[PDB]
Amino acid sequence: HHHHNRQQIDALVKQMNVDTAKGPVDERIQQVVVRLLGDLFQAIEDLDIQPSEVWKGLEYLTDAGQANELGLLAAGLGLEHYLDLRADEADAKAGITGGTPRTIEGPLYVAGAPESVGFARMDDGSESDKVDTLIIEGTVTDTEGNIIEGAKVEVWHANSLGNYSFFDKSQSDFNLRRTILTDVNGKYVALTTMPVGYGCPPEGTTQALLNKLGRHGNRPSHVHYFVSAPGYRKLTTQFNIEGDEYLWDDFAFATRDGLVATATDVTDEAEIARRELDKPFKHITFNVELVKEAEAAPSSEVERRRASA
Amino acid sequence: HHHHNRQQIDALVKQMNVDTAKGPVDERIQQVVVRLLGDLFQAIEDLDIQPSEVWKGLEYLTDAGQANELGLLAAGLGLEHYLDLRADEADAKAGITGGTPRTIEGPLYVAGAPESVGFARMDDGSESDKVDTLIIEGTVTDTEGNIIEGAKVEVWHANSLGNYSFFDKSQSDFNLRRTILTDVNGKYVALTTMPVGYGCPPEGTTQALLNKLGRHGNRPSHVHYFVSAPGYRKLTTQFNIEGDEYLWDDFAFATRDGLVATATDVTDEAEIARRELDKPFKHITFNVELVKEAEAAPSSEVERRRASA
Ligand SMILES: CCCCCCCC/C=C/CCCCCCCC(=O)O[C@H](COC(=O)CCCCCCCCCCCCCCC)COP(=O)([O-])O[C@@H]1[C@H](O)[C@H](O)[C@@H](O)[C@H](O)[C@H]1O
Ligand SMILES: CCCCCCCC/C=C/CCCCCCCC(=O)O[C@H](COC(=O)CCCCCCCCCCCCCCC)COP(=O)([O-])O[C@@H]1[C@H](O)[C@H](O)[C@@H](O)[C@H](O)[C@H]1O
Ligand SMILES: [Fe+3]
Ligand SMILES: [Fe+3]
Repeated sequence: HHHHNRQQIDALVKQMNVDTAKGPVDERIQQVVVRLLGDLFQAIEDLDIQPSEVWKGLEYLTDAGQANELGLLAAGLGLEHYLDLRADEADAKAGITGGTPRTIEGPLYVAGAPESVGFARMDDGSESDKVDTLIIEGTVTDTEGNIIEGAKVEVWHANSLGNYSFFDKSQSDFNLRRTILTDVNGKYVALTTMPVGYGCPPEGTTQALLNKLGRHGNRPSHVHYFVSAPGYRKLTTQFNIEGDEYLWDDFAFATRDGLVATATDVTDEAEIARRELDKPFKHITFNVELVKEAEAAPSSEVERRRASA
Repeated sequence: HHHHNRQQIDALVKQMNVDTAKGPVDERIQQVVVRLLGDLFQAIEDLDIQPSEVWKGLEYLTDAGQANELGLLAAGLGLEHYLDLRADEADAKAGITGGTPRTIEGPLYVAGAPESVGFARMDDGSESDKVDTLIIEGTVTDTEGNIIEGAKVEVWHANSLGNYSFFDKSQSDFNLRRTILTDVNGKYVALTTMPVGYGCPPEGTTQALLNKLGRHGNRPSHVHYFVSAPGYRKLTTQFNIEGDEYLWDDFAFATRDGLVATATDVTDEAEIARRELDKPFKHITFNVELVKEAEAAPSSEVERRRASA
């Protein structure tokens, strides 16, 4: 089945994509195209991939882009997690230690959420008779415990059905999405509802491929974070909730030590009144430690096309 | 920049995509995913590809699928031509010689065209005052010159502006697309207009990438063919027209010896009348030789998602 060797493949890729160039070329794009196309041709030779199989692959990728699921596919195949493994190794090689650990952004961030200082209520109350109330609170500090005032804490999470606003058009714009600036004591408080885990769209392209791989498409319950402050490295992270069936079996491999929180139960009448609530609730503490920016530090910001509203 | 070696990459890909499998797996899909993902991770290590670059790559692929241009990108990068180079080498290894040579289908075939016996007029006459008339004719035979009656000759080509019907909604359905069954003398005749070459959609995703590579996105004038008959190997081919600026500089690399025809000029009054025309015209002869199907022959049919109307 080997019709071309790697020398012959490299020569053909060069003839088609490099020899044909006239004038200014983007050298990085040229480098990446030449590498990936040569690698594709070699895998076609090694696995004897048939034309019908190549076309099915391209039709799948077309359908995935049309469904806006390529970000989801990157999470599910573990490419998104792999980028984090690389970033962690680059930071170790720089001697960066400390800081709350990073994990994946996922494909569902939306820019433009309501901003407030110290406190936000994240939900619109439309599920109040069908989901538990959750209070999240924490302090943002540097690596020696000094508070950081005015840190931007951005949080987003799913509703009682595992659905996110903006993507789920039945929810109000920005439901369960807020930006909270830490107060004079480095504190943020979010009044919200308990998120549930969820799967991929069952009839979508990501689940179709996972099915062929014998894999589920479920994530455990979590709340996403971006945390940033002047003079500090931006953080992309989450917390997970102890007790979830999928805690250590996330189809996107995002759970890590340091990021699992326990939801405590508050049933005490006095404490409930003090919080201005009328029913028992769940409470999570999630403190965040930020690493100070250094001249030597690799960038911790990621340019990525994100929804906005 | 090397944060993982290939052993470590292979172990991670296996942990994420193979160890997680429960129940029935499609073994071929699993094999291809594991190979391509390991190759991607290795190229990310070797070229130190940054997260922002990965996201830009995925956003490009998303936009390309949304524009329905991934078939066009496969032609332009030379992947489609590479599949033909492989098919030619498999046929040589089988001892298949003879036959009109194959070349690429391209992404613009549409199933359901008008069918007729021996003769078809391909155009609707809407360009008759702005393009030259072309008559194409030929005989379909086996490799020793014996005629084949009832062979299905499917032809499609661009208008005077380089545009194809179905894709260009200004044209009538199936304009310049016909199926002609060879007559009792193995003959087909098509009355049509001269095709012009064309470029990629200038504001589209394929041209955007070609621009970064310093490359043009133009094809020389051509007419596409599928030819099939009971007992014979299906053929995907075209002819090109001598004289085209881009004849040997097709951005999809489709031109080959054996497939370039010369358009002759017919100005003779008697011949024009005999054809029932009123002006000079162009004439192309394109005979087709088909190879008989053998038990040993590799399949020459390609399953691919194609438009229909
Ligand atoms: C880059 C590779 C270039 C391509 C060039 C190489 C590609 C080669 C792949 C060939 C695979 C073997 C084919 C076996 C025969 C197919 C039979 C079949 O059941 O058809 C289909 C099988 O074909 C595939 O889906 C394979 C896609 C894998 C490619 C992406 C993984 C690469 C990893 C990393 C690269 C970076 C990629 C980035 C990662 C983020 C069935 O379909 P589907 O359920 O998976 O999706 C289904 C489906 O196909 C339905 O038709 C659709 O309607 C539905 O919505 C969809 O969900
Ligand atoms: C498979 C790989 C998985 C991905 C994972 C690996 C991907 C890594 C690629 C990184 C490349 C280096 C990035 C450099 C910095 C980017 C700056 C920039 O100008 O941004 C963009 C550069 O990014 C790219 O386009 C690279 C895409 C190459 C991937 C496909 C080739 C792989 C070959 C074979 C694989 C099989 C693939 C199948 C082949 C058929 C500019 O955009 P654009 O003009 O090319 O398209 C533009 C554009 O981007 C506009 O934003 C859009 O609006 C417009 O419509 C579009 O035309
Ligand atoms: Fe999420
Ligand atoms: Fe064409």
